[PDB]
Amino acid sequence: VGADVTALANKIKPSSGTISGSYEISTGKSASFDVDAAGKITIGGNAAFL
Amino acid sequence: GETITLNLSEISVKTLGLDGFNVNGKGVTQNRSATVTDVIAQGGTLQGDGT
Repeated sequence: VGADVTALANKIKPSSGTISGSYEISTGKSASFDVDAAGKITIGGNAAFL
Repeated sequence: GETITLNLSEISVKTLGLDGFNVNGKGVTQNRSATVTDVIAQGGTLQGDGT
């Protein structure tokens, strides 16, 4: 479904797991994060909005 | 048609059974009190009054 890819997100999310530590997000072109998403997405030392 | 089975083999570590013989180690290690930080670390879910 081009207009609805909620199933795509619900496919990627179980692959990532449930709770883990260091992740990397490359949104844009050169983000290259070191994030810690214990559910809600955060950064080392602070929060992470969007 | 006759011989003498000499039957000798394998005296060493990994066959005398030691293979890891250790005296220091650290002894009988005791665990640390698991707390809410460790609980929430292992994907724990809040249920109530510290539950």
